[PDB]
Amino acid sequence: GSEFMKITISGTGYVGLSNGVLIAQNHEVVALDIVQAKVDMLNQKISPIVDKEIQEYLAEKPLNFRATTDKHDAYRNADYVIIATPTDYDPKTNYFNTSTVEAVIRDVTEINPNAVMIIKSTIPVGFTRDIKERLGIDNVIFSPEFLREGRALYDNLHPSRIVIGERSARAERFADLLKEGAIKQDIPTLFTDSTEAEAIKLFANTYLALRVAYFNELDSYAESQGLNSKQIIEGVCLDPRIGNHYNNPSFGYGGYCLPKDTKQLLANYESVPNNIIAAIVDANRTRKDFIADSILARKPKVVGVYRLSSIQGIMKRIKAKGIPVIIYEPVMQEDEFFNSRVVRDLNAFKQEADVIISNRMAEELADVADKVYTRDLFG
Amino acid sequence: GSEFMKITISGTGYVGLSNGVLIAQNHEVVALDIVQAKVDMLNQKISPIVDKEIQEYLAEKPLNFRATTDKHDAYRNADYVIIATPTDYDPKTNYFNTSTVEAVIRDVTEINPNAVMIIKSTIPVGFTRDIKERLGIDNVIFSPEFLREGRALYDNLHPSRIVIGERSARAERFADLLKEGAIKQDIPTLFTDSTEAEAIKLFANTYLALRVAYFNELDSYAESQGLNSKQIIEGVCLDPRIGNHYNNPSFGYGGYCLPKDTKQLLANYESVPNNIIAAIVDANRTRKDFIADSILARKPKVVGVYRLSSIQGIMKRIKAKGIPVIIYEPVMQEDEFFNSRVVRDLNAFKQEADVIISNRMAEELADVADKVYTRDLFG
Repeated sequence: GSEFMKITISGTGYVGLSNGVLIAQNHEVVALDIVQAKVDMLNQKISPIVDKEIQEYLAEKPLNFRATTDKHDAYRNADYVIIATPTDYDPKTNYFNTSTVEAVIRDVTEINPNAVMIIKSTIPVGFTRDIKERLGIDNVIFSPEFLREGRALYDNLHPSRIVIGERSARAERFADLLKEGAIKQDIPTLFTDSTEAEAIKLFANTYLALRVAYFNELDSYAESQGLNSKQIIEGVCLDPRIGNHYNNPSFGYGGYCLPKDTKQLLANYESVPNNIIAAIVDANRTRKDFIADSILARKPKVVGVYRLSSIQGIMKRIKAKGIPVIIYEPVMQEDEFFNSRVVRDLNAFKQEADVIISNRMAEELADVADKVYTRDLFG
Repeated sequence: GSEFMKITISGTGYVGLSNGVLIAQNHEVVALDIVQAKVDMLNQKISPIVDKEIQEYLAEKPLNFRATTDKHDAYRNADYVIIATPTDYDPKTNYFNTSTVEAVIRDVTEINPNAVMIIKSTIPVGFTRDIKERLGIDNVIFSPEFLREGRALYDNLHPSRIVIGERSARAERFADLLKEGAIKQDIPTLFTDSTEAEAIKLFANTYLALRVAYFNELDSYAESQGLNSKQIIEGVCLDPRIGNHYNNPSFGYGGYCLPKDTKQLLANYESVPNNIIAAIVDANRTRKDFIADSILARKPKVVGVYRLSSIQGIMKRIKAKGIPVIIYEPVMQEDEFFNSRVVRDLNAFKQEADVIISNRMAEELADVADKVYTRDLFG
């Protein structure tokens, strides 16, 4: 009887907490965290992370939810344990650090070997099949998370889809828990085998990077041929097989996931003949070179950056010519960024900057649009 | 008064005829063709091409439509002349043959210099701006056609969008004629400058080839890693920013347009730094090598092809090893195809073929599925 289940969350970042609040609406949830201070705020119904819906739900809804720093208390009697501890992939060494996930698997296997673990942390392709065989256990299943930090609970209440990397009754029972707490009805739900589930996000994220890189190359062509990029892009994207989003020219795809995931996938293609996977990584370098070359042809003595991640690679190329960069970014409280000077006064910024670069056009820049370079079209 | 206009169509293939029938529903249309026999069937309301809606409209609706082999009769007093004569791009020489279009432009400029010409034939990027300057004329505008042969009138009655490569009142007046005859309401309509309009289809078609090549590389990876490709693809495509069509693995993108358009665009990128555009062309060669290598590892003495265009590149690679290929394709009335033997008997085909390859799985192949190799998932 799923109605009487206990679900434990191990890791209280946005993924763990989102899943915990979602499920606690209808079931008993216990969140384990190593930091006593976070357990205290949670038990006082205060969210330790910035997320509107999570704070609203914890303070205003009757959730059968509590936290603890105690492992035995957290895991015992758990039907499912959702693992959402920190992990990190480093492209330079091709090293994926999964130590927090393996430590949790260790603890649960010792404390409650009957619990079914659902890993939501990001792990390498093949991780789950491998750890099951290494430890001689079977109670571990991977399920990707498609949440955006800052709208994590919102995304679990309105998910694109639910994917559980096991084809069985207990996987179907866990998918039911996720849909029961959701606001969206009829959520597409897919059951796959293990390694296939772990590859979905890399292929999905790499496709998005590909799309951005493609529209960026279309933009490189338009600039070099003196054409209106927006006219071409809008005409192309009115084809419904292509669609009209994720098509805004930029200085390169960036953010915390695409650069790393594209490289992670390329590393997984080590012995698979391919041209597109490798080109998606190379394309971003080529685009930043093009953007930097276009700015440098203007012969600036100083380049100003209006607001602050691909623009960092543009800064790097400019500073390699001995050209200083000044930055205007109020959100930044630092004195410098990658050694370059943050300027608080906006009117001095416009005066000194021979070329102002930005991933978005802006109202205040109108007066100096003649020296503003942005390829943004739809921001 | 658009209500009293005359529109002439020069070229009666599916694009010319589709536009002519569409417009003749509300206006006077005259179709010029050089072949007297086609003018006769048209005047007898018989369609010279295979297209259900065109034949239905010509035989059953009261269209103010007639044909003629006479140029003076066709062009005089025309407000617009739609040019839809044959053109062809050859990737090997990078030669785009636009002679039929230039001959029409010549004739109209002589016979009725006030007519506004709308080119619907496919032409090279920059063609219209160039011909206007070369001839010292201004009455030529390009508008892409997004029609599928066989559903050409259907596609003009339900278009994805309308793009006219001129931003002016007379371009808006011509777009109105296309929407007036359409069944679909609210058709997205975009007015661009000339060269931008001519680039839309190359970029759109190349994006589709890119998408097919990407899912094909995902499939290469799945096969080589022993994974279920459908599980990964369905999980990826449930992301609404990616969507779920144009994602069926194959032996390579093919057809009459993608192979040529990808190469045509790559040629246009001669002096523009890029990695994706070039990789889209290379990716197809790499995919066919992978597919052929997978078939050859099975050590077939004879490879059978079940139904018949990327599979042609697979045939080529197989025959290069001295391995004969036999083909089962009823639609083909030829004795051979690229020198290989067409077999009419289906049961002999299954007996001789050590490996049966096909871009689609089939009912009759169930009994020999153990030796059938197709990467199709959604056909």
